[PDB]
Amino acid sequence: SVTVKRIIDNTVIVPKLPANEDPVEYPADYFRKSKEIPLYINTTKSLSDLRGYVYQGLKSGNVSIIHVNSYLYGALKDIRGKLDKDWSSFGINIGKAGDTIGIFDLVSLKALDGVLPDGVSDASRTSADDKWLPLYLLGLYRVGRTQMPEYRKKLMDGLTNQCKMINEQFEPLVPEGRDIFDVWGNDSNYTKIVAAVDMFFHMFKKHECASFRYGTIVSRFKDCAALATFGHLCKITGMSTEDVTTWILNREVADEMVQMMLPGQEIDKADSYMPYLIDFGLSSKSPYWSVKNPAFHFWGQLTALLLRSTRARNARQPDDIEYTSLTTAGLLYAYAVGSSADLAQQFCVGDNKYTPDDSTGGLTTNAPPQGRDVVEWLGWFEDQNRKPTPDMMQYAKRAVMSLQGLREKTIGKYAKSEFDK
Amino acid sequence: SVTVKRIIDNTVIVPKLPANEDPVEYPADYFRKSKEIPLYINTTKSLSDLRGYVYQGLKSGNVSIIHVNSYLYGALKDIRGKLDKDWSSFGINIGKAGDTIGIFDLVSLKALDGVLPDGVSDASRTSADDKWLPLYLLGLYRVGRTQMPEYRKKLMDGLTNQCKMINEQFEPLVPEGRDIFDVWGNDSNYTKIVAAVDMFFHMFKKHECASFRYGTIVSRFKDCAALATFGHLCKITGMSTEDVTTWILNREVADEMVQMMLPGQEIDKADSYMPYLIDFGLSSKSPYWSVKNPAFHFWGQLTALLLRSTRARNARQPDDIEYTSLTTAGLLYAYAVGSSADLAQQFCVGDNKYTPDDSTGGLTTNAPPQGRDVVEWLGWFEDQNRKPTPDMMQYAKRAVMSLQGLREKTIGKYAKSEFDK
Amino acid sequence: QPDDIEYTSLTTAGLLYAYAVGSSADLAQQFCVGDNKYTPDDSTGGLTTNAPP
Repeated sequence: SVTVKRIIDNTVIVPKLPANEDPVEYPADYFRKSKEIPLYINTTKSLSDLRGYVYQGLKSGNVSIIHVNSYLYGALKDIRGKLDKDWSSFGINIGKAGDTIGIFDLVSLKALDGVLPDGVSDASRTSADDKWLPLYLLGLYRVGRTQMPEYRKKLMDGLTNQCKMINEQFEPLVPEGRDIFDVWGNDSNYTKIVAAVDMFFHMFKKHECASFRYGTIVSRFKDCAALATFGHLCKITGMSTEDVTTWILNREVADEMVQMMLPGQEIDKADSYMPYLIDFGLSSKSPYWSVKNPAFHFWGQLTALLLRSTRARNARQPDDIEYTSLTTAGLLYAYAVGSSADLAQQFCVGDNKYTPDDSTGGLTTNAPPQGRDVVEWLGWFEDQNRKPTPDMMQYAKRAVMSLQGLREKTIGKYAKSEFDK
Repeated sequence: SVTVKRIIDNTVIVPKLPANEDPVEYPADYFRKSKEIPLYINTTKSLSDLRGYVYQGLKSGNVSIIHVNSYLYGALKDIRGKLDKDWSSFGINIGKAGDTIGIFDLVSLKALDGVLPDGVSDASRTSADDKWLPLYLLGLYRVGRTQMPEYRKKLMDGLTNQCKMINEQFEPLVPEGRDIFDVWGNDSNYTKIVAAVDMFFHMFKKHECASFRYGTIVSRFKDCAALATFGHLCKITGMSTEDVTTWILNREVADEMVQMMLPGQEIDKADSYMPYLIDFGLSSKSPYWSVKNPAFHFWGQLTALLLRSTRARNARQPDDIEYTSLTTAGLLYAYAVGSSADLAQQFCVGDNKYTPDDSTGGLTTNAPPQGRDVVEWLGWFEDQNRKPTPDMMQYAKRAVMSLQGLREKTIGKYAKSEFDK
Repeated sequence: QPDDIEYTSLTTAGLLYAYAVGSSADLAQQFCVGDNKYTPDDSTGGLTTNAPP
């Protein structure tokens, strides 16, 4: 399986690929080399002075991100919370049981020389800072990282959360307004504050200032789509993680699952730095990136869609994967779940249904297994000469037909194109 | 089969064809003649004067390409990184382990011309220099290499990178101001700087100025589609590079496969000169060019399309090849992969699916083989009188019948015209 | 399309030839890994009679 030759000549030929190896970065590796998350923010100035730069800056659509970050650090500086138990993530002792700390558990550093942005300021601005303005700024990050006209849907979210505080005020321009949010995400330090806010209030959910977390929720598990897909697949099939894993039927998907489930990364932990590995700067290429798990993304979503999911309808269709093989496996899994409903009873009145009697091949040797055991189904499928039965094709036909208005380059579109013949 | 006579006259006719000698040039051959790459930056005017020439030149009608190249040299002159290991390529030592090296560690010379085109300048420009302007100038290579109204996306996202420091700025004219950089890709010095940038930052992926690649990326593997086509065919089928090679069933494809696999061309190397063999001017006719491998291009893409690829849809259809024979070969390969899904158990909990030692191939007289073994399928195919079966023709039909919006002279349009009449 | 030629006779010839290469792909193995397919076992068509070469 190494030496190839052309038959007519009998000469060795070595098959070669351009080969691009770009590896993932686990969160634990960051803290192997550094014990702090640096936040570069130009201090100086004053809360009242920075409030004027921002308030006026937003109204004109030219405010500096440096000013925004400086204001955000000032207004959120005094917010504190008391810990019931010790708080530790990747060896960092954030706090003990008893004592208090603020939102900035990470170590802050001070930015460069004189500020290039010179002016645009409101002199007489009231101390209504902490209340509503930081909510607004952090809320623009969420409105920022959408591209479809769902803007107005999520931009009203912000306004509604600000209305719970004071008078109704919309600040940016209509067409040009969108442009001054897109860069904000691309700022490393704005991005960190967002993640720090989200993490802090995830610990303190019952805190009064928990409303800040509305624009910043979209930071938790950013680029960790692979972990959500695994979760959704458990819920839609109703099988535990263990069982779902035994139903992986392709090598590429198995590789991706072991990459996903590397131990010591605090994935199932309640309050970890992990969910913000991209925003905190712990990773540049996430192991839970959906593009870094192409086969599992396709297999997971395609199976879930055939089991009547709505999330999978619009999921991206990856390139450079085994379309044909991954579908067959995905279809077989979906057919096994959808056929085998197995509905035991849960409540009774002295009158029970004894069930573990009579379970064999109902339609002679043609009948499918009664349950969801992958070994049973592999046996049955290999009896079917390893090609989908006219019943299985009809099952998927029904799962995709009567699906309406599908996007280009999509799981849904693929699925309907493939099965709705 | 050498001599040809006409039966009526017994005379000899000698069939002749016009010579067709346009031989491919390999990256290894260049460094056997010369041990350097000549880059001609004209004068050393001054960074300040040059910055003024291009800022205005861009903003108005046109700027001189000389002025761009001169400025681009000056703007990228001081950028450097430090390497962990030795960086060598085709017998050239760029730097031993631990050196600090610049972008132009690739031999600079001076152009013999008198700088006459010098007109139109903005003396006011200062700090807004290396930060973004070289990126803008580099970007226009990527934007200019498209003729389809897709450059709207490419210019739009080109601006996003500039916004990641100031001050939104769109500089050239919208309609006529597109052709001014459509010529840049034909200046052998400009394309060399582009390749120099991309090769430098492909090594130093962690540099601050790594964003300068959002433009120069289309230089890497330019006219090396034949290598990508092969890799894409591996990833879509799920077969190894060796196994794909064994599924070549045409002679013309083999010659092309032999062509692109020559022992010492640094194909599978991390950071080489090879990918930039056109833009560095190492070759005037690449061996990995789509056009120079017409049969493999056709066969390879067609097989992918039938295996549900979306990239293959719009791939160009070459002239002057065995269409009928290549298509049967491609149909057979695609069919064998689709009918025989990989499907094996990956994880277990004590309960294993045993399967080995199964002899009978489905049916007594004529039945499709269980694996992906070429010889097993060739023997099976001769038993069908070498004429594609109804199920095979149906397999090809289903995969092409749902394709919408197919462009002229593409392989996708061809496929649907043959398998979905 | 030229005129003053024999359309009918040239057509048959053109189709016979195109049919001969279309229905006969002549696929053959090119590369191997210690496992070779030999084509020439027994040369006879599909149907006992009138099965094309």
